[PDB]
Amino acid sequence: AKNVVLDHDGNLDDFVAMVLLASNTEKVRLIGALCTDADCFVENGFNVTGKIMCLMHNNMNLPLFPIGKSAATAVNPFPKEWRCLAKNMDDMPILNIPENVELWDKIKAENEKYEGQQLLADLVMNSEEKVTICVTGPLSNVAWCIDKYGEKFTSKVEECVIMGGAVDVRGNVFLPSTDGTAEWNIYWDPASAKTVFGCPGLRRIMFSLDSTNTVPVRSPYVQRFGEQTNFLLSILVGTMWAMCTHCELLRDGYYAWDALTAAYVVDQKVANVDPVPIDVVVDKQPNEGATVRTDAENYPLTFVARNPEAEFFLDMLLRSARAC
Amino acid sequence: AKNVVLDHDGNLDDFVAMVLLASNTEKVRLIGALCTDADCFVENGFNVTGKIMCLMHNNMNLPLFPIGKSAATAVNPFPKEWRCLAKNMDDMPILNIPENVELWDKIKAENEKYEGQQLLADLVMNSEEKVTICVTGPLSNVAWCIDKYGEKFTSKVEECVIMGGAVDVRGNVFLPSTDGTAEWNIYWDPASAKTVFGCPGLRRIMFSLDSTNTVPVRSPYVQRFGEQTNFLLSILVGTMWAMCTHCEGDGYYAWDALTAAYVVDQKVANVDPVPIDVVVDKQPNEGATVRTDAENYPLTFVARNPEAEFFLDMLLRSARAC
Ligand SMILES: OC[C@@H]1[C@@H](O)[C@@H](O)CN1Cc1cccc2cccnc12
Ligand SMILES: OC[C@@H]1[C@@H](O)[C@@H](O)CN1Cc1cccc2cccnc12
Ligand SMILES: [Ca+2]
Ligand SMILES: [Ca+2]
Repeated sequence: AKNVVLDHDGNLDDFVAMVLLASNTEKVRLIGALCTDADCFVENGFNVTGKIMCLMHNNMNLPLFPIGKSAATAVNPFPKEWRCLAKNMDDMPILNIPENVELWDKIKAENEKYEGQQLLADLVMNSEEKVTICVTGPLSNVAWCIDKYGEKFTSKVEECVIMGGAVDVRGNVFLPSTDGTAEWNIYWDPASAKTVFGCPGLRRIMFSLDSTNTVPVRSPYVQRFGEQTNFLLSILVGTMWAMCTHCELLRDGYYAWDALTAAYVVDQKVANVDPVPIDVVVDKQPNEGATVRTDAENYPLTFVARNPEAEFFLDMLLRSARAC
Repeated sequence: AKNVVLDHDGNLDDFVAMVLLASNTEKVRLIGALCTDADCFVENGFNVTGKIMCLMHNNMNLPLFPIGKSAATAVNPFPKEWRCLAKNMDDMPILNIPENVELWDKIKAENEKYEGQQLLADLVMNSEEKVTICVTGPLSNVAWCIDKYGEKFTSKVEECVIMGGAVDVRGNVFLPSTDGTAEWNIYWDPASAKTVFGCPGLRRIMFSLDSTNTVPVRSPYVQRFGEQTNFLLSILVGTMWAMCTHCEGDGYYAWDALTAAYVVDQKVANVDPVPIDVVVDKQPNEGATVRTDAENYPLTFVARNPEAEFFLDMLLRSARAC
């Protein structure tokens, strides 16, 4: 098993990613998580992270790990409607079994003292073997680590597997002021994204909308978790996905963005990758936050996922959700 | 037990209402349900109704009953975001257990065949004993039955217990063209509501915002269903309420659940007689329930001072039925 840190922002697929990574102990040793106040309210995202970890700890061989709240602040905040989803999860019966919440109450004081960005730096740099960072929220925390420590940090990173951006497809940031070319995670903090994508000593795997568009969250698949209600993780993952399926009345859509990214960490058969030099628009233009190809000399490459193995991924998630 | 039909529009509390009615078999015999394309997409609301009924049949021996979709159309439709909540429920693991889905698939065609409004008329008029209609969506279906059958329908109704309106508090319909005094269920179809509230020979109990304001859905209580995860209905009820705790006129309350609780046990609230008219003209208070001065106007019993602790305990206990 390789050391993994999950750097997330507490939306529903962030938690599905957490389950995928935590549950696959043969492949992934989850040595820590951090939550960013982006696509969630950080207090809720933090609490749900702990509640999931404690459910799993009490029911399978998952060692406890540190969880930190990131101090990162938004350049462009998410819609408030979307940020509420961690609050809903915090209140779910499946996450509020007394034995699990008793454990969380007991270990919370240790965890709420961590500063998330410093926690990320420390876990990566003090690991004996290299650490893979699965980034499923904005790139603020990795950039912070880069700015503070440079090569002392990046030399200890196995690779960054990042959910973010949109290269040869439309983005998903549709606002009166935007032209729709940007993806949300990058748009939340373009400058941090620019630091990460332009970093010369960092290996990056990028799950942009180019690949994630191929795995929308759809009812017939989600209903399969109903076949598995004896498993706590299937009640958990199925419940989260059920809140993400396409309501027939609506005409933006939900995909397995972060879950696919985590699935790749578990097994790289999930997608092939193409080397692309990725720069980021940081200026306050309609295309702020866009990830664009650059032909600048000596620009570092990023390995952009393509043609993901959707069935393989969907089967992986369903099986992982039977870990307990 | 007394005969009850649930006339609902498929939002989360509509389904909590259904669980309360269905689980309290000592008090309530649920003889049918209707779903209206108001605060849901009716196909989703229909499926969730069936899926809940089938789970409860397999786990607590709840007798199966007809479920019909109403052809009623909106005067003023609900916001689309709010209507999507039944879609989420339709895909919930708890509602998609093979034995329960297999039963639903087996009986779905029979239920698809009903026209919901006619079904409500028939269930009521063909029953040996009188029937209590618990209305948790708009009043379109009760009005349709009144319009078509009149006294032949109303004489078979024990009482209507209705979630709707706002009497001495503001409403919850906040739009550029409104003054905020109307409540959504009435606003969706004011003319139908007027028909119901003005109908003679029909006993009406009214859960307006005056009473329902006392029961906002809040995290501490919701989390208590976590204590009862051995019970399918506690996973079900807890999950639905957990989807409501963030809400922020957008605030979520146990509106329909309190209404159904009263059907189970009238100690949930005392009532006061009020003659209720409904504004139907296209004015800022369109859909408002107001006191009318009309001579010999029929009374409606408006709920007052609900017993919140009693309700909360009832729901936690009902969610242990299976
Ligand atoms: O842009 C995709 C990122 C992913 O990391 C995932 O957590 C959701 N997130 C932002 C996002 C984009 C588009 C639609 C959304 C709807 C609800 C919540 N987040 C959304
Ligand atoms: O006006 C209250 C009625 C109840 O029957 C309940 O099912 C919801 N419904 C409409 C409604 C009103 C106010 C806020 C809401 C938020 C989400 C969904 N419905 C709402
Ligand atoms: Ca995310
Ligand atoms: Ca309703």
